[PDB]
Amino acid sequence: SLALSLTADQMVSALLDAEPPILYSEYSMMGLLTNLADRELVHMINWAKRVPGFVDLTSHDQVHLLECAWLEILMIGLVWRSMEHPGKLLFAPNLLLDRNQGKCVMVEIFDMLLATSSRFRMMNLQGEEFVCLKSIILLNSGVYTFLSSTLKSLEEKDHIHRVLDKITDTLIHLMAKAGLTLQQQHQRLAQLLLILSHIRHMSNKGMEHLYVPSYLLLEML
Amino acid sequence: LSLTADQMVSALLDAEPPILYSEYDPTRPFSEASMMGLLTNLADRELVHMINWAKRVPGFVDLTSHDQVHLLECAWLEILMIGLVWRSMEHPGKLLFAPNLLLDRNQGKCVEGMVEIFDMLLATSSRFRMMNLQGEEFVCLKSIILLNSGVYTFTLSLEEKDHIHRVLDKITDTLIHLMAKAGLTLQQQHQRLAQLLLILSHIRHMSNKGMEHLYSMSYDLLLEMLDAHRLHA
Ligand SMILES: O=S(=O)([C@@H]1C[C@@H]2O[C@H]1C(c1ccc(O)cc1)=C2c1ccc(O)cc1)N(CC(F)(F)F)c1ccc(OCCCN2CCCCC2)cc1
Ligand SMILES: [Cl-]
Repeated sequence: SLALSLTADQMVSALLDAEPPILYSEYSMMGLLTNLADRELVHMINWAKRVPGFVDLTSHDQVHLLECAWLEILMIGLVWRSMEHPGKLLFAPNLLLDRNQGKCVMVEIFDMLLATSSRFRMMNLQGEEFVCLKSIILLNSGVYTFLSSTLKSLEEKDHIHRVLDKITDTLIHLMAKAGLTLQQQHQRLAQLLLILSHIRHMSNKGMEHLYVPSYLLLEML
Repeated sequence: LSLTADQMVSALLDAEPPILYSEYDPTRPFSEASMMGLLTNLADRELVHMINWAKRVPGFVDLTSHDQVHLLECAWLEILMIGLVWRSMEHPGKLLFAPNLLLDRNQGKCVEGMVEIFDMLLATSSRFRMMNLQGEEFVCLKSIILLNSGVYTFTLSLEEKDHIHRVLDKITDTLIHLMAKAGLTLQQQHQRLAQLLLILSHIRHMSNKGMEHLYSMSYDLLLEMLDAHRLHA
C-alpha cells in the first residue's frame, strides 16, 4: 500500500491537500443546516477517497466507514471552525450561532460542541493535528462493526489498523517536531484521542434527537 | 497527583471490585422479562461496588459530590461493559455476565435489540484477546473511562476539569510505563496507547446504543448511594 510507505510529513501534506473548502449557508434553522450539511457531504465523500488507505478498501467497507463517521466528521469540522469564536458555533462564515439560537429545535448538542471547541482552544490544537484526528474518526468509527468474517474482511481490518498506526506515528512526529518532550508527546496523544470519545457521544446524541444517508453512500462512491 | 506510575498501578489493582454471581437457579430457558430481571439484579449489586471502587481511584474524592455523581452518571454503563468484556476474554463467542451466567450470541435474541449490543461486546472481547490486554492495562482503561466520560459536560468548574486532566495525564504516564517495562519500543508504546484509547470510542458507542435500546423498550439514585457510602461501616 502506498499509505504505509508515507513519512509523517507526506501523510500531513496529503491530508492538508485533501481538506475540503469552508462552504456558505444559502443566502428556518433545520432547513439552512440540512442544505449546508447536504453540500458538505458531497465534499466529504471526495475527501474520504483522498485519505491514504481509504480507496484500498472495498466499496462496501468504504460506505460502512462513511455511514458510521459522517456526523462525527461534520461535528469536528464545526468545532475546528468555531475555535476562535468563544461562545459561538461557526456553521458557516455567514451562519455564526450563539447558545440562545440553540433553543430553536439542540441546545444540549450546542453546549457539548461549545465545550469541545473550548477544549481545542485550551490545547492550542494545530491544523496538522486536526486533519490527523478527522482521518482517525473516518477509519476508527466503523472498524469494530464490520459484519463479515471472510478472509477479505480480516485483511480490511488489519489494513485499517496499520493506517491508524501510521496516523499515530504522524501525530507523535508533529509533536516531536514542535519540541514536546517524550512525556508531553504521549500525554498530548492521549488527550486528543480521549476527545474522540466525546465526539462519538455528541454524534450518537445528535441521531437520538433526530429520530441521514443510507447504505445513498454507495451510489455516491 | 504526587504518586509514581508504580504506585498508581498498585492503588488501581488494590481497588478492584469483586466478581458477583447472578441470582441462583432462575427458570431456564429465559423470557425477555426474566433475562432483563437477572441482568438488572446483577447490575444493581455491581453498582454498590462500583461506587466503592470509584472512591479509591486517585483524584476522584478530590471532586465535589455533585461532580463525582456526574462522572458516575456518565460512565456507569461503559464501566459495567468493560468489566463484562474483560471477564469474557477467555470465553470466545460467549459473554461471562457472572461465573454462573455465561451467554452465547443466541441468548442475546431473548431481548429485542440486545443481540446487536451482544455482537459489539463479543467484537470488543476479541479485540482485547488479539491485543493480549494485560490486567494492569485494564484497570488503567477503566479509570480513564470514569474520569474522561463526564469531564467535557460539567465558573472558576475550571479547577475541577484541570485536576481531572492532570490525573488522566498521570494514568497515561502509567500505561506508557507498563508498556516500557514490558519491553515495547517507543513506537510500539505510542501505537498500543492509541489502539487502547481508540477502543474507548467503541465502548462509548455500545453504552449509548444500550441506553437507546432501553428507552426503546438516575443522578438521584447515584447521589443517595454516594451519600450512603459515607455512612457505611
Ligand atoms: O445495553 S444493554 O444491552 C446492557 C449491557 C448488558 O446487557 C444489558 C445489561 C444491563 C444493565 C443494567 C440493567 O439494569 C440491566 C441490564 C448489561 C450488563 C449487566 C451487567 C454487567 O456487569 C454488564 C452488562 N441494555 C439492554 C438492551 F440492549 F436490551 F437494550 C441495557 C439495559 C439496561 C440499561 O439501563 C437500565 C437502567 C438502570 N439504571 C437506573 C438509574 C441508576 C443507574 C442504573 C441500559 C442498557
Ligand atoms: Cl457550496
